[PDB]
Amino acid sequence: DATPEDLGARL
Amino acid sequence: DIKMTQSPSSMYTSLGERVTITCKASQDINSFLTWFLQKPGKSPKTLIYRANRLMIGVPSRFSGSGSGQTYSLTISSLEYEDMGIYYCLQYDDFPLTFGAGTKLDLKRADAAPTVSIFPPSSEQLTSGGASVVCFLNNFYPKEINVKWKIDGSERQNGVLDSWTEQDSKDSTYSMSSTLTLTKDEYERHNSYTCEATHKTSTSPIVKSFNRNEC
Amino acid sequence: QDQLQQSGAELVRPGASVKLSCKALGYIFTDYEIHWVKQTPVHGLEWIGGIHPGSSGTAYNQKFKGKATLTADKSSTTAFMELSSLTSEDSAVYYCTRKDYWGQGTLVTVSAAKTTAPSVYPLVPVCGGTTGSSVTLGCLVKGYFPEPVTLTWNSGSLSSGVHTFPALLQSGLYTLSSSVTVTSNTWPSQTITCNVAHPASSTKVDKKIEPRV
Repeated sequence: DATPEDLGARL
Repeated sequence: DIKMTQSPSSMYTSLGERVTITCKASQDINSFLTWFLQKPGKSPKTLIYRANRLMIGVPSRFSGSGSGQTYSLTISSLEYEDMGIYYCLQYDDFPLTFGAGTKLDLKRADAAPTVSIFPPSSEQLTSGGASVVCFLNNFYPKEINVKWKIDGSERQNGVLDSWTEQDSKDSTYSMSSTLTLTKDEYERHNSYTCEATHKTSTSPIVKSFNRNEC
Repeated sequence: QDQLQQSGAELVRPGASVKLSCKALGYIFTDYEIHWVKQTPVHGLEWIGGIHPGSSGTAYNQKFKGKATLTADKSSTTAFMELSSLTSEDSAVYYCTRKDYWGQGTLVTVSAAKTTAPSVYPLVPVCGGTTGSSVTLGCLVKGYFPEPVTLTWNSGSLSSGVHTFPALLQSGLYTLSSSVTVTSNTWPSQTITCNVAHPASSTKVDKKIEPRV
């Protein structure tokens, strides 16, 4: 459902 | 460090009622916020991500809004399943930061506590210890203060308190207060009192006994 | 799907270490960051840090830099968090999260306490104090370790008007108490008994509440 629009910035 | 100021901290509600909770970021967080609920002894459950996206499986009566520093979680019609503590989480920038949460609680008439005091049991007194128990049962709101007194003066330590969560049937709360001493310290005093102060009354509810009586 | 499953409860000694695991299922492990959160009664929720299984990148809460170490393992789609020099201040429930999904959490208890059976005492009303249509009796489960310890009244036959309070640490050990309320003409004509069991020490204790004097 949710995309890496939960984070993404590696780290 | 972004600070999330969440409010209200305590919510007194009724089923079917519409509920609005708010989180204010100390700076712009660009809608990178989640709203999650957590029930007693249970793990967090997310309701909303990215300020306004419904978590798959979550009922539509839940919705979020906001865009800069101000975001809101709205529950169109409160259900029993919804009781618990709500929290917002910003993840726009490290360190991840949380709101202090807001406690949702079912409202009802004010009820004073039913207070009972219990001298140490003989079995324990034989063990060498002496615990004086005191129950403050079925009251509302959850706000309550308890004070102990030996032969007239306040006893600060040796006291341990424990609370139940709101009862599912009567919507009240209950707390247990235990004052522990050694058999010997206990047998050097006579009157042990238990005092409960609660919104429902100015004068405290007093309950006590004397050792010399039994 | 959408799932994070965490390793079991941990009972560890002070000065020791522990490594917690978080199995990811239902999504592509190397596409999302996995984070760890600490939760304690006194301190609430605290972000510890995150790891991106894909790039192996990490970010830590300055407060845990040097205390916690995050790692991830592609082949078993499992994130790890290791804590060293445990100190009771580390006793807490730990969660892994993807920010939307949350693990069920792992309880970590830092204690030196050894397995200890609870002493169970009967709490009978103060001599007299019957004044009323009902009477409240109690049961105090003191000094046991570890949790849990389940208790019932009259082998479960009594459940209404019962209040079993959450256990609390009392000088290294656990203490619990429970109250039950029945109509005054019920007790003591009829017997009320407190059933307490402590699996850990294979303890099964039953005790009747007898009046005082």
